[PDB]
Amino acid sequence: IVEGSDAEIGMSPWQVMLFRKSPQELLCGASLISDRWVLTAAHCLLYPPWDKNFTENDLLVRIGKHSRTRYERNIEKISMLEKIYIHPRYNWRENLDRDIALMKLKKPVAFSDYIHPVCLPDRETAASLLQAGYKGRVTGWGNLKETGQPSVLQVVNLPIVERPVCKDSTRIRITDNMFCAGYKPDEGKRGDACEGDSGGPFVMKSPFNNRWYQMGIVSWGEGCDRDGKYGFYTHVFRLKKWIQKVIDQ
Amino acid sequence: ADCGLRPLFEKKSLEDKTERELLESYI
Amino acid sequence: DFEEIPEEYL
Ligand SMILES: CNC(=O)CN[C@@H](C(=O)N1CC[C@H]1C(=O)NCc1ccc(C(=N)N)cc1)C1CCCCC1
Ligand SMILES: *[C@@H]1O[C@H](CO)[C@@H](O)[C@H](O)[C@H]1NC(C)=O
Ligand code: NA
Ligand code: NA
Repeated sequence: IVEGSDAEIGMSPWQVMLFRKSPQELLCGASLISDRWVLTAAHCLLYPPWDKNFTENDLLVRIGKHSRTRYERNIEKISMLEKIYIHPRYNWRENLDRDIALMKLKKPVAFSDYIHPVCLPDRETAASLLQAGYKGRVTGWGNLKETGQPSVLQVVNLPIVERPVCKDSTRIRITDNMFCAGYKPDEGKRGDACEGDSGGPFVMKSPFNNRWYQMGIVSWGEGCDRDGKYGFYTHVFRLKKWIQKVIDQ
Repeated sequence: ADCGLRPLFEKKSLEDKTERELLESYI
Repeated sequence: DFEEIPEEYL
């Protein structure tokens, strides 16, 4: 996260760290959607241009974390993966269209003050909140700058940007399965997700029922926090039918 | 269920430092 | 720079 702030304790209890066993490193962000399911970006797990193709035993999910590097004894919970499910129409060749994946945990995670699932939106939630100017919140342990690393979880609030403005900022083809967010050069305010924040959640707090909803997944960008550029997010509601199908089994 | 309600915030009726910024943007 | 995690997590 570039130009964000340290998260407060328990601020994002659905935040998950995807952790590579060997070498021991941060793989990606992710989110807790139930006691057994974790949501992430498909590119965190499968990305042939960079020879990325992780299997279940290559990683661990670390839930309830704040500090990036420390083993948070009696707070964080480390879970193993039973199975990874990548969207069958994930487009890694061109624009990361349908950049979404599910991970089933071997055992259910126990909820605590630091571990709690986020909601997934329904059609009405998405229609009411996914509006240009409406702000969401992005969290992660990724890069503080495009070109170090935070000590603790970072947070940034960013406005959803008009589809034409998103389209006009890039040469990449934008799909209906994506949305973009961030401030304009004329807005003064800054902020963006960056490398290592991938797979993390873009959340919004419904003013109707006061619950947090995951509207997006950190997907891609061209650099980090560049003027006239925006972060791109997987549109969670647009892919909910796939989510439900996988969970229903 | 209890999805999206934080034990240290919504469950205690405590607000985090920037959630008002999100609410103010929902015009 | 990651602190070692307990052996029980493989
Ligand atoms: C800094 N990295 C890049 O610019 C690579 N840029 C590529 C990219 O972002 N990719 C391929 C896999 C994924 C990735 O690296 N995600 C990490 C990331 C997350 C958020 C943001 C952001 N909101 N600024 C930037 C990067 C991007 C280049 C244009 C075509 C789509 C893929
Ligand atoms: C990824 O890894 C699996 C082995 O787990 C292999 O079957 C598969 O074809 C590899 N490549 C892609 C592009 O999925
Ligand atoms: Na364009
Ligand atoms: Na920008």
